[PDB]
Amino acid sequence: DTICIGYHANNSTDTVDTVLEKNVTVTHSVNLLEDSHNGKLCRLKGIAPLQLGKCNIAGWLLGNPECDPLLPVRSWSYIVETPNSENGICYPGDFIDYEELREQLSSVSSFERFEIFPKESSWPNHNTNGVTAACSHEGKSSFYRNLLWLTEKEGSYPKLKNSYVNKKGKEVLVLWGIHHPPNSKEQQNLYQNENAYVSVVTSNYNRRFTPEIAERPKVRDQAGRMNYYWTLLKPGDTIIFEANGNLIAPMYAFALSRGFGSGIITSNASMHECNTKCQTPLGAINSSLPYQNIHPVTIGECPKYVRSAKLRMVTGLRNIPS
Amino acid sequence: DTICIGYHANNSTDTVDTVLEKNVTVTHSVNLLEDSHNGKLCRLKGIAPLQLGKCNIAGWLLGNPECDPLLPVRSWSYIVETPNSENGICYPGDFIDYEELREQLSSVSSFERFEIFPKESSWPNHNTNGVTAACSHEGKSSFYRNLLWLTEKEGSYPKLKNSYVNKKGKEVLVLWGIHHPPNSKEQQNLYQNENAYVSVVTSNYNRRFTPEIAERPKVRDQAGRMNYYWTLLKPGDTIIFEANGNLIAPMYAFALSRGFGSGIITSNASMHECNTKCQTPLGAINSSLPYQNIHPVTIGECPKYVRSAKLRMVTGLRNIPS
Amino acid sequence: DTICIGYHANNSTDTVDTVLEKNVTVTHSVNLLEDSHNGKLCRLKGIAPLQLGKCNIAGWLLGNPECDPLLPVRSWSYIVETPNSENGICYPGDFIDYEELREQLSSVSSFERFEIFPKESSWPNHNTNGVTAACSHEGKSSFYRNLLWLTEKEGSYPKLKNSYVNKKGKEVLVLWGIHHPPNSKEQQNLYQNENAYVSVVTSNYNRRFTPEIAERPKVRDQAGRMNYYWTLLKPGDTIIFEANGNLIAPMYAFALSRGFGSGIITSNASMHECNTKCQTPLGAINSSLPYQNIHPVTIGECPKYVRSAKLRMVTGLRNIPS
Amino acid sequence: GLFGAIAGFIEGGWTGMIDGWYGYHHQNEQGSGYAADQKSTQNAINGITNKVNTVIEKMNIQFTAVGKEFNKLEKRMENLNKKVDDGFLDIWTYNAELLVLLENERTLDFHDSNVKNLYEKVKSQLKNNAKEIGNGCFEFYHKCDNECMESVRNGTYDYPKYSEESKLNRE
Amino acid sequence: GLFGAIAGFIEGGWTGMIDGWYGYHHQNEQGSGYAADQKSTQNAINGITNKVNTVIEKMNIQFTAVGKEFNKLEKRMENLNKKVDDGFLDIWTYNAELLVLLENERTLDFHDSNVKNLYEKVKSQLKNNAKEIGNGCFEFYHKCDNECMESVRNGTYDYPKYSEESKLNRE
Amino acid sequence: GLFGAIAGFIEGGWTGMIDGWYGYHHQNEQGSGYAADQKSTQNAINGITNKVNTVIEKMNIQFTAVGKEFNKLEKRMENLNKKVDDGFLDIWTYNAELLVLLENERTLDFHDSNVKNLYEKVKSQLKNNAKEIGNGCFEFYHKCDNECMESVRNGTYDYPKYSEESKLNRE
Ligand SMILES: *[C@@H]1O[C@H](CO)[C@@H](O[C@@H]2O[C@H](CO)[C@@H](O[C@@H]3O[C@H](CO)[C@@H](O)[C@H](O)[C@@H]3O)[C@H](O)[C@H]2NC(C)=O)[C@H](O)[C@H]1NC(C)=O
Ligand SMILES: *[C@@H]1O[C@H](CO)[C@@H](O[C@@H]2O[C@H](CO)[C@@H](O[C@@H]3O[C@H](CO)[C@@H](O)[C@H](O)[C@@H]3O)[C@H](O)[C@H]2NC(C)=O)[C@H](O)[C@H]1NC(C)=O
Ligand SMILES: *[C@@H]1O[C@H](CO)[C@@H](O[C@@H]2O[C@H](CO)[C@@H](O[C@@H]3O[C@H](CO)[C@@H](O)[C@H](O)[C@@H]3O)[C@H](O)[C@H]2NC(C)=O)[C@H](O)[C@H]1NC(C)=O
Ligand SMILES: CN(C)[C@@H]1CCN([S@@](=O)(F)=Nc2ccc(C(=O)N3CCO[C@@H](c4ccccc4)C3)c(Cl)c2)C1
Ligand SMILES: CN(C)[C@@H]1CCN([S@@](=O)(F)=Nc2ccc(C(=O)N3CCO[C@@H](c4ccccc4)C3)c(Cl)c2)C1
Ligand SMILES: CN(C)[C@@H]1CCN([S@@](=O)(F)=Nc2ccc(C(=O)N3CCO[C@@H](c4ccccc4)C3)c(Cl)c2)C1
Ligand SMILES: *[C@@H]1O[C@H](CO)[C@@H](O[C@@H]2O[C@H](CO)[C@@H](O)[C@H](O)[C@H]2NC(C)=O)[C@H](O)[C@H]1NC(C)=O
Ligand SMILES: *[C@@H]1O[C@H](CO)[C@@H](O[C@@H]2O[C@H](CO)[C@@H](O)[C@H](O)[C@H]2NC(C)=O)[C@H](O)[C@H]1NC(C)=O
Ligand SMILES: *[C@@H]1O[C@H](CO)[C@@H](O[C@@H]2O[C@H](CO)[C@@H](O)[C@H](O)[C@H]2NC(C)=O)[C@H](O)[C@H]1NC(C)=O
Repeated sequence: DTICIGYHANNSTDTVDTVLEKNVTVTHSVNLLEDSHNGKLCRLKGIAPLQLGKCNIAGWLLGNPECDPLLPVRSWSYIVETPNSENGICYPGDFIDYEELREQLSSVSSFERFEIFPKESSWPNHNTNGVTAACSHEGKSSFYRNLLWLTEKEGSYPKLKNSYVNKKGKEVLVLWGIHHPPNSKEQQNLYQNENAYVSVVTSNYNRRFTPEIAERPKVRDQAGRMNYYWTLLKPGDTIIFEANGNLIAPMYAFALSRGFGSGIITSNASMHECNTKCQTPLGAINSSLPYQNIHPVTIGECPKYVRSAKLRMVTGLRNIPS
Repeated sequence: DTICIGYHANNSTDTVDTVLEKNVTVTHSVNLLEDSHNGKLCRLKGIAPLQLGKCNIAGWLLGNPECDPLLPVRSWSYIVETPNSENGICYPGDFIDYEELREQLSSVSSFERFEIFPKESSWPNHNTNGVTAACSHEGKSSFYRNLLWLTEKEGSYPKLKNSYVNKKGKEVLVLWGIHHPPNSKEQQNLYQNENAYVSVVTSNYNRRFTPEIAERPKVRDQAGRMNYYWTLLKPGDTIIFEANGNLIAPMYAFALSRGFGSGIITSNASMHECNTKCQTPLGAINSSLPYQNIHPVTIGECPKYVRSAKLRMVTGLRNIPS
Repeated sequence: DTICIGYHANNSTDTVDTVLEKNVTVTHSVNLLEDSHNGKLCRLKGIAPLQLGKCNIAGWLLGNPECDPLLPVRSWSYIVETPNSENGICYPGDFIDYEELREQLSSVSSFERFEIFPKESSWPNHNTNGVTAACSHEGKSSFYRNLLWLTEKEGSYPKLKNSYVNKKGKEVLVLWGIHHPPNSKEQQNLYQNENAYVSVVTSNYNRRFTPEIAERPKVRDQAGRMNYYWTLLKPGDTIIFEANGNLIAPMYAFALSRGFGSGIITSNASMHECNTKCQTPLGAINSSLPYQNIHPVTIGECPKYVRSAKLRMVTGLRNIPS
Repeated sequence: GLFGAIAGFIEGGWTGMIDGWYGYHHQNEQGSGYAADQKSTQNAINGITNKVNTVIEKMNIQFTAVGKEFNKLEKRMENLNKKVDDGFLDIWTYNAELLVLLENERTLDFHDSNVKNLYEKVKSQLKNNAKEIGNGCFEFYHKCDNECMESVRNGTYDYPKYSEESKLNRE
Repeated sequence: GLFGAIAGFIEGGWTGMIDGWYGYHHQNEQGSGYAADQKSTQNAINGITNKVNTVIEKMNIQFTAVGKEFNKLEKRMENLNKKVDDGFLDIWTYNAELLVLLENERTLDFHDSNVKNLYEKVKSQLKNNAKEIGNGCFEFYHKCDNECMESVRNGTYDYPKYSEESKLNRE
Repeated sequence: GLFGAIAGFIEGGWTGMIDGWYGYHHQNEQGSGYAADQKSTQNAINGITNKVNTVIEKMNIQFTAVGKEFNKLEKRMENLNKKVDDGFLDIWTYNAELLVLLENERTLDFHDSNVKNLYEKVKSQLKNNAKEIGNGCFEFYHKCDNECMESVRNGTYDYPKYSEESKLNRE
């Protein structure tokens, strides 16, 4: 009569690595590395993202005519920019503090696009139908949907002066532009003033702009330049616009709501009827694993990104079924 | 006759955690996590801190009239700002590179407040008693203690020009301001010049300022603005002030000494007759433990901050007294 | 008859440390910490570095006359600045975005110094032999090799206007300067215009400069100032210079090639006929060890820098030869 | 292994034992069969489950983390942001890979210890009533039925009951 | 435990042994008492003290570390500074918690090893002059006085002295 | 050590054994000599070599890493860059020093385990044909020539061959 002490074996072919030995076949093991995604853009915590389509952030905020207009009010969980965002700024120039504006948008969860200076009621003594071929729409010359190109009316450009009081209870993002003609002949033709200036003031913003006239290399067939500026108008505060020329005036502004967990990503993936807790530019992750090797850019509650190809922890024994 | 091998047991109820098992009762253990503080502001390495009281950094440096004046010379180990620092800039405007100035102050261990441009000897052809209701003191209109509001004298504002040579052997921090009236009528009334300018130059600083006149929303009942500027005058160097208007001239400057281990903290704790090697905004730490979970902000030689609630290392055995 | 089980011992005196015990003598051990260097500057991956000699980055780019001129085309693997770089900017002023320029140079592997505006063909109506004692060469007054001090010719300074089209297929770095005389008398003498201006434009660069006249403390015996500016001209783009005074015009520009693994270091070590895969400011490292304690600044493929004095892993047994 | 049982003096495992990590195989006149030791297997399961949970618990949830944008004149900030992102990724990849490798080695030694301790428990109970025949097996010097076998699998083997018969057969 | 002594074949500890971590309890005609093994206890104390000192030593002194301020147009820098501060805190909390957990497990196994090694030292000295009666106790086959007991507690037990008497009682 | 063999019941090492980490010393009428156990030594060499390679492998190649420059108005960025560089250096120095210390302890215990397991392999083969005389040595109760010694060094010792002669000498 005999009794023997022994241990379990099975047909498992899982392998793990140790400090002393690689490629150890074990009876049971647990994978800790998430490598699977669904390849789709999904709602995050039940909230759909904001897709800008052919527009980048600059094109959407300025109102590039070649992008499908969005609904007046949108709410989102993250922002998607398509990799080949050909529609952005259409009239050449510099977007001052543009990267800072993107960082502000990354913590925004909603916008309301509203008319801050009505087109047919705010500029009675000025011309408001200025368009350019650099911002074409359907082959025709056009302009930004959210801005107004003011020019002289009846051979006169009176000193304009308009203000807005923020009664929305939320931050209002105001965008405007300054045009710099390539020669003094055009400056007199458009604005009738050579010593022109623009003044924009709030309780915490105070800047003055002056045209700088010079001939420049053509960009999108424009020797002129248009510099774009922005500021966040606090609840209850007033913004005052003062100019005798060169002002690309605001028409529409955005009332912004602040949220958490949002951001801006670049992806060519398509939106789908799905929900996830973790979104990457390549796809969504449905996993409770501590690590993932899919993408370093994540939205939501996600596994930690690592460079590893395999993270398998042994739970069972060394497998010796011989 | 028998002999037995055994191990120690006692009445200890200390518990530790392991990889394989939680809540293991052990005979002896060592706590590594510091969680106790005295709740007071203390001297650090025998040096008392600098408490700004109701003033923030900007209010103290400009000389806000509503803060108790400090002694001409102070030395400190860290700087304390009270959370509700209602006294800062009193005349509305922008403090240029203010955050950079705070970072400079964080490595400063001493100041000497001295008269750089004497009030009754430096501006013989200018008016020097300008005060504002925005910087009130005891209900009366006043002005910054360290600055001088220059205005026209006898209907004239001559081009002023003054210089200072740094013979202190230490960096001298010079602060000044530029006033921007809300309309051209006030600009002529105060400074008699509409094409006014201010010039401030040293061997490594070179800036020119020009008033930008526009009506603005009232801040502290002021439509005007006052922009504040600073520079660090190196030992032996000269600073030259040149203006024909709008200059808020320096009166007092600070000779600064550089130290190590200092910083700026926010705390509502009170100063006490105590000494410590480690100070936090919540209180002082007297500990030789490697970790603490009291506050991430520390002054001196401190345990490393972690988020953990418990860090107990077992030294003795598993406790089985049954 | 007997048989015994035992283990190896030898005369080794290597010692290692453990968690429970320090200074354990072991039979075999492996050092993981690299502490040896050759004390020389070497070629990295077969490419010699760029040594600036007595010049710093600013002196080399501007063309300080006191530095030995380099060959028209150079390629390198890293850039060496000597600690006492006495030759830099020789005419006092500010180098705008100088630190950004250094960061750009850190990813550059080659330059071609070429004539962008020929000296005797680009400025027919202007004077081009301006020199200063602040940029002396061989005791005689001189000027930067890459720039031209334009002044009035025959009591006239006509509005100059010149452009360059980048046909090199690589980024072209263009440097220029703006002179600020200390008084209006000199401004009229040099440039005949008091309301002078300089305009520099490309497809993505657009800046206008205006002299700011004031007397200033003497730096290198100069009350005047010279501000230096730069921009990277993209392949195919045009740069246009427009001025009626105060322009320190470009003469030579650099066509730049982009590389990887390069950087700027400070060292007093000498170049030698050697090759290495890892270069430090103190010397080259020839090692396959994972760690080094020689210097935190490394070029190439290097061991990771740590503060440790000893990192020895035991491979053999505890050595008990008694 | 560190304790010499798994792939040691017990050369191989048992595919026939499906209900536990460690156990016994017996052979007497009533037959033979495998029997997992439920106490040691369940204790090991609890410890291993806790080890995996600890590894997952120590890794915090990664909340939203996206990139930033920088203009042509902010190369230094862009390189510093890249240096921060690269450095953190280096450490976490290093931390994760090492932790799995180190815990994998400890897990195998933990199972090795349990087999050895189980073997020593039986050896101390049987004493000289059985003989070690290698490969982790014992040959009894007396008849041991299913009831006797169960007294070995649990902690209640009666040594004095069989000492006389074992002594005669041990001779 | 890994070595099977603490909470193993020695089920519980001794509150009556106050002067050391490991030791002996003896019983003969002269009486009984506890006696801590000073050599193993002191060696363990030295090793454990060194382990705690190493943990403290490896953590550098945290010098002054305060926050920074940023204006409304420096959000990216403020978020990068926050990302750096958060990331370092994540790693150090992770490093500290794991180190204590891992060293705690090793400490318990270290004590378990010392008990087992002490037990094996006595077993090898006594050989067949005593019998294992479980729970880490030995019953002598001969009279063992206080002098004989002390020769077991230190390394000088005289096996040939009692072999003849033990053989008769072992029978 | 954790397993009690090195600097334990085997007090010291052998300078005379040059060809391996562990082995045997024999003494019979034909003479004496050292003989390294090639199987355990080579297996340990493979494991240790893999441990060192893993330590080197886990550390990535440090590519180019130089400092940055900042003007007088970028103190905050300069301090943040310094904070990042200091923090990473703190962690890697901490990671490197701890890893060597922890792996050093495991390496010594690994060698200690191999000596103990080798000793137990011989003890199980010899059974009662030899006697433990301390210091990791066995005295045979029978004549054991070089062929008999080699059957012990490898796994093929013939216990039944010498049981009768050993019993007479054991008496
Ligand atoms: C890691 O371990 C696995 C499993 O132990 C290794 O895979 C195995 O490799 C061996 C030979 O390298 C294969 O054995 C061969 O099988 C064929 C067909 O049965 C036979 O003709 C040969 O004579 C030999 O016996 C074995 O099938 C294979 N097992 C698998 C793939 O499941 C693997 O090579 C090890 N190394 C690495 C780097 O993965
Ligand atoms: C961690 O371990 C401690 C100590 O082992 C646990 O605390 C203990 O919990 C048990 C029951 O959960 C208590 O036993 C009970 O005592 C009462 C009164 O003596 C008796 O009426 C019950 O029948 C039972 O025996 C024990 O007193 C208590 N010891 C303490 C608090 O020191 C603890 O629950 C474990 N778990 C955690 C998460 O802490
Ligand atoms: C670490 O371990 C080493 C080696 O074990 C220690 O060095 C040794 O130190 C001892 C005394 O501290 C020296 O022994 C002395 O030797 C002299 C001359 O032979 C003799 O006159 C004395 O009576 C005593 O025996 C021994 O030579 C020396 N071995 C060396 C240096 O190789 C060392 O002290 C330990 N501690 C540290 C912190 O390194
Ligand atoms: C988010 N994931 C990663 C989760 C988070 C929580 N778990 S979990 O920690 F429970 N994982 C496992 C996964 C597998 C095992 C395991 O080895 N066996 C399960 C129990 O029966 C064992 C057995 C023994 C003998 C014969 C047959 C079967 C096999 C263990 Cl012990 C724990 C993982
Ligand atoms: C800055 N702090 C954290 C310091 C830094 C340095 N220490 S230290 O490393 F010495 N800590 C300890 C704290 C406690 C112990 C310990 O278990 N016993 C002390 C010695 O007698 C032991 C004993 C055994 C049997 C019966 C009664 C008593 C109990 C040890 Cl071994 C080390 C901590
Ligand atoms: C880039 N470096 C750091 C490289 C990267 C790869 N190696 S490596 O891992 F192979 N290092 C070593 C270095 C030394 C050893 C070792 O202990 N012995 C070598 C084999 O014979 C052993 C012996 C035993 C008994 C008597 C005499 C001799 C001694 C080992 Cl096992 C590995 C290091
Ligand atoms: C351990 O196993 C033994 C089997 O030999 C159990 O002892 C028997 O238990 C049954 C219960 O149905 C009784 O009828 C027998 O009389 C017992 N045998 C003897 C010799 O008394 C024992 O109960 C088990 N112990 C446990 C499970 O804790
Ligand atoms: C180990 O303990 C034994 C106790 O049996 C010690 O041996 C005795 O030591 C005393 C010293 O006072 C002598 O008088 C006795 O004659 C010794 N006994 C015998 C049988 O010779 C022994 O010295 C101890 N060894 C140590 C402490 O190293
Ligand atoms: C283990 O060692 C023994 C030595 O006793 C080897 O057995 C002998 O091998 C030789 C081969 O030349 C034969 O001539 C002898 O007849 C063998 N001895 C007996 C008693 O049969 C054995 O081969 C070795 N096993 C190995 C190396 O695997």
